[PDB]
Order: sequence, then C-alpha cells, then structure tokens
Amino acid sequence: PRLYFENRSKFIQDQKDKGINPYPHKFERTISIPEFIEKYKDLGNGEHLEDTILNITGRIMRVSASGQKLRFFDLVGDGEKIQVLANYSFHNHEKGNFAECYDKIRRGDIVGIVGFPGKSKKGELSIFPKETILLSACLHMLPMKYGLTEIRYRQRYLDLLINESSRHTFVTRTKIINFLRNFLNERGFFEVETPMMNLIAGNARPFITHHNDLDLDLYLRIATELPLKMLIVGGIDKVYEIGKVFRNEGIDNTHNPEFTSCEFYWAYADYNDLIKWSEDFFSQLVYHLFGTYKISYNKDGPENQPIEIDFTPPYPKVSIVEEIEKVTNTILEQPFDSNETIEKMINIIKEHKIELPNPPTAAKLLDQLASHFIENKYNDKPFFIVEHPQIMSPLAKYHRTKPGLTERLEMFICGKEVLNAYTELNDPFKQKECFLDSAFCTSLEYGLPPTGGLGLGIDRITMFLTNKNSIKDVILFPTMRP
Amino acid sequence: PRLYFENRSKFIQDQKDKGINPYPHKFERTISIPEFIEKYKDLGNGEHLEDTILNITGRIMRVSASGQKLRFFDLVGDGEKIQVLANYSFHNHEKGNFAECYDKIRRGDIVGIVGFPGKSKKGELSIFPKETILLSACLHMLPMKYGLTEIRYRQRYLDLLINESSRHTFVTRTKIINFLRNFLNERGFFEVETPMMNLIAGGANARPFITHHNDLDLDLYLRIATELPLKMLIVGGIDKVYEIGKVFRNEGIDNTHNPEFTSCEFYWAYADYNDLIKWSEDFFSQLVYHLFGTYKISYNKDGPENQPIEIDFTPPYPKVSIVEEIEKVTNTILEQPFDSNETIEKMINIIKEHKIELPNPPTAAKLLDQLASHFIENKYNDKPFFIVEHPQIMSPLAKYHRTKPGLTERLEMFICGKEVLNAYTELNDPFKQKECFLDSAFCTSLEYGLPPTGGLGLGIDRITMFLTNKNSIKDVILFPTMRP
Ligand SMILES: CC[C@H]1CCCN(C[C@H]2Cc3cc(O)cc(O)c3C(=O)O2)C1
Ligand SMILES: CC[C@H]1CCCN(C[C@H]2Cc3cc(O)cc(O)c3C(=O)O2)C1
Ligand SMILES: N[C@@H](CCCC[NH3+])C(=O)O
Ligand SMILES: N[C@@H](CCCC[NH3+])C(=O)O
Repeated sequence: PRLYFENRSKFIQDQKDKGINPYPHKFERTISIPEFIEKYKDLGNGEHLEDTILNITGRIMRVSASGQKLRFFDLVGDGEKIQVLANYSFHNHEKGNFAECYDKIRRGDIVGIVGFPGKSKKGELSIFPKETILLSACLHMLPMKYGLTEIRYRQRYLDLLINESSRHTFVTRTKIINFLRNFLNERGFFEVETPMMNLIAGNARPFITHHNDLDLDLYLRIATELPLKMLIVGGIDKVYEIGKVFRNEGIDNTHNPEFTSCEFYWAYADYNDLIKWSEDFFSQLVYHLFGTYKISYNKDGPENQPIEIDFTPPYPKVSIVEEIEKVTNTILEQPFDSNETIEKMINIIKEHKIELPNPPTAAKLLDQLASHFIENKYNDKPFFIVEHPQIMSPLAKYHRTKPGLTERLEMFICGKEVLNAYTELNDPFKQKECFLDSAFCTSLEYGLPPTGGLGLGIDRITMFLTNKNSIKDVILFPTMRP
Repeated sequence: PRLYFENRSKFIQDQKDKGINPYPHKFERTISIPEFIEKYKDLGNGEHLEDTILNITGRIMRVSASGQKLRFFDLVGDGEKIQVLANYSFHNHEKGNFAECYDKIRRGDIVGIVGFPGKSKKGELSIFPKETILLSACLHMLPMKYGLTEIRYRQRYLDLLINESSRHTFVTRTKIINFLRNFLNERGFFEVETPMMNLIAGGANARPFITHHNDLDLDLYLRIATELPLKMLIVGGIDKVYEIGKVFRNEGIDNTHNPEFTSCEFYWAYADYNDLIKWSEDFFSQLVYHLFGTYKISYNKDGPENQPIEIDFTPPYPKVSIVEEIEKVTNTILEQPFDSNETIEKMINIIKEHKIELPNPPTAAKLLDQLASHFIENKYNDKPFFIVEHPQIMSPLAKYHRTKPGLTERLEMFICGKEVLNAYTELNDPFKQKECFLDSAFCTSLEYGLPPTGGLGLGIDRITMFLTNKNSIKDVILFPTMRP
C-alpha cells in the first residue's frame, strides 16, 4: 500500500543518518548491459573471467532468495536484462558486511556494480559483484511484468519498465521517423521549420492562444501546408518538415489534439510522381522494419483474429465520385453544391442511414458518402482514393482532363487516412479564396512552379506498423484529464 | 508600378483565351541547375554538346536586349545560376515564331527549357534552347539585388530569391540541426516526442502561452521546456534520450528573443556536470570545424558597419563561477542564505551603485541573474565561457554541489554575452526537491528512482545566429513572428 513507500522513504533517511549517500553523484560505467552481453555471450558454462573487472549499472527487477552466501538479482538496462550473482567468496568485505549490503536492496533500485563477467554453472550469463552501491532507490513498489489498465498513459515510465512491448513500440516509432527523414534527405530534400502561431489557420477548429507582448490572438497551426508552398516560390524546390500540428477537435481512439505530421513539396513533379513516391516509401518502409511487405494487424483486438496487410506496390486507385455513383447507383450532377445534388446526396445519407454531417455541405456530404461506401471497402492492402472534386480540394490544382475534379490522392490503411497529396494549384486567378493567409495568396502571384506536395500522418502510420488499435499507444504522453 | 501586375494578369487571361495554358501541369525535367553546372562546368570555351538534349527548369532572373536573333537570359535554380543563350537559328520554328515565344518571357518567370549544354565563346556556361515553355508566370515586378528592409521577413520567398546570403544562412541552420541530430544519434541517444501542451509550466523561468481545449474543457499551457517529461523518460529506462522542437515563452520580442524558438535537450544517465562540460566543448568545436574548417570565426557583434570580434572555439573553454566573480568584481561578500534580507540588501545596493536595470520582481535569483548579466556575461567575447556553480536558489531542478554548500553543479555557456546553453547534473533525490514535499506526476516519477543523470539544453536559434554572422533573431527564423 502506501505503507511500503513510508518504509522505503525512512530507509533513505537511515542511510543519510548513517553517513551514506543513497543518491551519489557519479558512478563511472565502463560497459552497458547490452554491451556486456555481446562481449561475453559466448562464454562457457561456469567460466569466470575473475581478472577483468567491469563497472556496470542498471535497475533491479528481481531479488531472489537470501541465502547467506549466494545472492541472485536481475539487472535490467537499455531494454535488456542480465543476472547478478553476489557470492560471499567474491565479495569485498572491506567496504561493508555482505549480508548488510544486500538485504537493503529492494526490487526497483538503481544500483552500481563493480564485478567481473562470467556464466553460471546452470548456463545464465551473470555479472559477479565484488562491490554493490545504491545509486537511486525506488521508494514505491514496481508492478509485476504483467500488471499493466490505463496507468500506461499517465505513468509511462512504469509502462516502459514493465511491459517489453512498450519499448519496442517506441523504438520502431522513431525508426519510422528516422527512415522518413533519410528517405527525403537521400532524395535531395531540405528540412526546415515553419511557425506554429499565425493569424489564420490553413477542415479544423483552431487552438486560440494570446501573445502578451503583441496583444493579438494567434491560431495554433493545423497544417504546415501554406508556408512550405511559400518556400517553393522562394527557390527551395525540395522542402519538407516533420513537426506537431494541432486540431481542436474530438479525442478518441484515432484522434489526438496534437499529432505528428510530415509534409514535403516537390517542384516540377505532379500527381503521378506522388503515387510512385508513396508506393516506393511504404513498401521500403515496411521492408526496412520487417524484411517483408506483408504485415499482421489486429483490427478487432489481440483476443480476436488479425488481418493481413500486403504492402507490395502498386496499390489500387479508386475515384471517389465514380464509386459513390456506383455503390449507391446514383448520378450526381455538377456542380455538386447545387440545391438538387445536395438534396440527392442527403437522400442517400438517409436511405443508407448515415450520420448526416453538420452543416450539410456538398464537401461534407461527399466526404461522408465516401467514408461509408469507399473507405472501409479494402483493408487487406493499402489503396488510394483519387480525383476529389475541387469543392473538397481548395488548394489542389484542377484536374487536367475531367472537369470539376482535381489531381488529389488519399492513401488508406484499414479504412483510416494516413496520407494526403495532390498537384499543387499554382494559378492565383483560379484560387477564388484569394479573391487563407493573404501572404500566401500574394506569394502565388510571384509565380509558384508546378509542384506536388504530400502529407503524412506519422501517428496513424506507426499505429498500423506496431499492431496498435489506439493512438494513445504510439504517443509517449497523450493529453488527458487529471 | 502595379500596372506591371495588371498587364501581367491581363496577359495571363488572354493567353488562356488563345488556347494556351500559362500554368501547365507537368514538365519532365531531366537535370537540375546545380547538376547542370557540376556536369558541364569543365568545358571548352565555345564547345557545344550538340547531341545531348536536356530538359531543364528554373526561374528567369535577367532578360537582356530584345534582338531578334540572340536572346540572353539568367536562369537560376537551387541557389545557382546558368545563362540561357536562345539563338534564332537553333529554335524549332514548328512550335512557334522565335520572337513571339520569347517576348512573353519576363524576369521572374518559371520556364522549362529543352536544349543542349555548352559555353559561349566568351566563357560563360550556358544552355542553348530549341524551345522554351512558360511553367508559372511571375505577375509582380521583382526587386533588384539587395533591394530589401523588413519586407524580407514578411515575404521570405523574396529574400531567398534575391540575396544569396540568406539561402546560405538557412542551409547552415538545417546543417547545424542535422549535425546535432547525428551527433547524438552516433552516441546511442534516442530521439522522442514529448507533448507540447501540458497543464503546468516547468523547466525554466518564463511566462507560458495559454490555450483552451474545447472537448476537454481545460486550459493548457504551451511548454516552456521539455525538461520534465524527458527526465521521466530517463526513469522509464531510456538512458540516452533527447528531443528537438519548438518551445514557447510569452515574453518580449527583440534582437535575441522570439515568442517561439527551437530547443534541444538531451539527458544522459550516469553522467554529471563534468561529462557535460566535455560534451559541450567537443560538440561546439567539432560543429564549427565541420562547417568552416577552422575553430576561429568572426562575428559582427554590433552591426556590419562596426568592428567585429573573433570567437575562438578551440577547446577547452574558460570556467567562471557566478558567485565567485560577482564577489570579486564588486569587492563584496555575499554569503548564504542568498535570499536573506542582508544579502538581498547588499545585492540591491550594487544595483543602484552601478545604475543597473533592476529585475522585476527583485527576487534573490533574479537579482543574481541580473548581476551576472551585468558583471560576468559581457566579459569574454573572444571565446565561449561557462558560468559554473550556480546557487540552489536559481536551480530548483539541479542537484546540490558535491563539495560546495548552497550551490548546484550547473553550467551555462555564453557566446558574446548571450546564453546558448544550460546544463547541470539532475536532482535525483525527491526528498531534496523542495516543491515535491512543477507537476505531481514529475514528483512521483522521481520517487520510482531517477538514476544519476546529466541534462543539457541548447538554443538552436541563438547558435545559428553566431554561426551565420547574424545580429537579430528574425534573420535565422524563416517566418519570424511579427504584427501588421
Ligand atoms: C497532416 C497529415 C494528414 C494527412 C491525412 C491524414 N491526417 C490524419 C490526422 C487527422 C486527425 C484529425 C484530428 O482532429 C486529430 C488527429 O489526431 C488526427 C490524426 O491523428 O490524424 C494526417
Ligand atoms: C533552449 C532552452 C534555453 C537554453 C539556454 C539558452 N536559452 C536562450 C533562449 C532564451 C529565450 C527566451 C525567450 O523568451 C524567447 C526566446 O526566443 C529565447 C531564445 O531564443 O533563447 C534557451
Ligand atoms: N495539409 C494536408 C496535407 C498536405 C497536402 C498537400 N499540400 C493535410 O492536412 O492533409
Ligand atoms: N530545460 C532547461 C535546460 C536543460 C537543463 C538541464 N536539464 C532550460 O529550460 O533551460
């Protein structure tokens, strides 16, 4: 209970009163635990190198029987575990009594060990201490290795120490990001940094904050799209950024207020080049992590059967306007925001009984029509939704053959959007929103070269590559209410 | 005037009416301007590669005399420029008349050129078109060289297109961040992402940006530092963890302070102050040598018109204790407790005696920081120097000094009198943390055992300032924050 904390807290006072520093300043580690393994993992059983004295650190995760001559411990560090065999014969009695300097070590304590490598006669690789010091004691009681359950979200430090699956989840998350950064850097791109506080944000509700020195409300950025396109006008033909974006929307299993995004912009490249980029990226991404393009994902949870997602390119391409016109057997007349087609789309929303968006705009009705009849159609492999109407794509260049549409693409995994790209609209006259930042509109008048931009959802991508059902499991500290 | 813009807009709709698209969708270029230089720079004067047809792009930056046989253009791309030599003879007339297909081209136009490489007989490397197509027209009149002087901040695309000093400046900024990232990555460090919005301010001394989450009905503070969540990740087992990102302080705006700026904080288990001193000296010396080939650089401290100073980055760097030198330059004896009304009285009498701008509020920590900002920080301007052994009153999250009472094992590196580094060994005992009788989540994380850790913080925007020879913070940020 709280009793264990009260006992360990006053033990720290005892050692302080006995002239011992329970939190010493420096302990010179001469080898880490993973490095300890590789250097001595092929030693014989019972073979001791008693004449190679190491200095090792780590956390105690298991204390064994208190045999008054042999002590067994578990030293875990950097995600890997070794054994500690404290023998009275090998212990240095010059610094303290053997039984006295080991009965005080509880499970969870950070210790510093001076010893030599070797293997047990059983066959377990162990470090044999001649000297053991407490570096940082654990006042509370650590849970068992299967005791975590939303504590993993608030006390993430416990979740990283107890559940082995949690570390792997984040060792691969930053590997997905590092692979993405190298993928663009090796193709001649340019990582930059665009501001997060502006005067207008540019489908999102804005986080409003106030600057006290300037006395003006600033919108937290919802997308790094506009300032990156302004950098394309500036000459930076291949630019990207990987940072946090903000949505003041709802919180559920696949949405978070802040979330990691990546947007690159490619000069003189178009919609066809963006499809090839995503096919090359995701295929090599999952092959870099797994040695294969087919991955297993549990859409229904770990208790149920998983599905197989094949990442072998190419991926299916599906036009949104056509399949909405097929699965519903309807014909939508352009313009889609006419008072007749708007009513016709609402009629389909009420027949098939779907949550009608609020308010009923032709863009939201088309998006809602695609979210039910198209998105959750193909789950065993990623696919693109292509050629969105310009009523749904204000900054996407008009389609070069079919009127009313654009050259847009959205890739989905298990029916969730993880990618958004299109050929960038560069005509300032065809951009009617410019009669949006007025600084962006002015930058279009200075000449935006034919550009293709693409946006990636880092958190959702990491979810499906780690077999996770909730976005709270790919973020170290998800924002919640105390 | 703006009539140039009106005529270019009328020109661009008339071209649409004549059946031509002024903004085409895709042009398949097969070589970039830097590649064009790298491949054909070592050519003979007047030599033509008559059989290699290249498709090249770029922005037109100079339009010369409209002679009806030869046309000279300056085509720039990715910070480098080649010449365009359009000859009437070489022009494919089946696509249009030579004079008509080139009178439309204005300075600033993004064009796609199909031609062959070579040099003019005068020695200029050029591209010889046989057809040129407008990809994106520039409707406004572009300014001249160094025609910009705060328009360069509000229209950074103009600043990147005209003067090469800033494209070189921001390429150096990305190189500094890329070098730092690979510097930590090579040493087994682990880059993560901590939340940017939390519930309490913690890590430094500043004012936070306040925002409201609607569907959570809670007010969240924008993070002033990543110090608290990263130390929690040290307890989690990740012994070498760091993060690079933005941080927010609702303070003033001047030449060395910006509302949001880039920060980097790493935490290294089983390392203390000494290990961080060696880290700081090895990082800065290697970074400067990696960027310049020497450890000595020149910086214009107070403008490009005045005398600049030379900064030597050869390790090691001087170490200066804050209380030790505040006592020697003011020939006063300030002893502990520093927050006592006797020491506070003597410190504030030094403030009046030297006509010093008093801090607000004049706490023992802010009085001590202002005294160092007036008597120690503006000292060593020929070499970066460390401010060492700060009192515990100015360091709530720093471990007590192992041999000097009332102090912490803290270090602050200063370049030209401006703080660019903050580091100390981490206070790992929850009992000596006064606020943990900050967040209760960070206090509870300390209870579960924080190994002896050394943490450090870097001001990326201030570092790129002194390494790109810039005087203001607005010159190292792409889109600095400013009001209409
Ligand atoms: C920038 C790249 C985008 C491409 C398309 C896909 N989109 C996904 C984004 C949508 C979203 C909305 C929201 O209110 C909250 C969220 O946490 C998220 C989220 O986590 O993911 C990323
Ligand atoms: C990265 C964390 C600190 C380490 C030590 C150095 N310090 C310097 C920091 C101070 C500051 C305050 C402010 O309100 C606004 C600013 O733009 C800046 C700035 O750019 O630099 C950063
Ligand atoms: N800003 C888009 C991604 C980039 C689209 C291409 N400019 C989004 O929020 O999905
Ligand atoms: N977070 C500190 C810098 C790092 C201190 C050492 N952990 C700051 O705000 O300056």
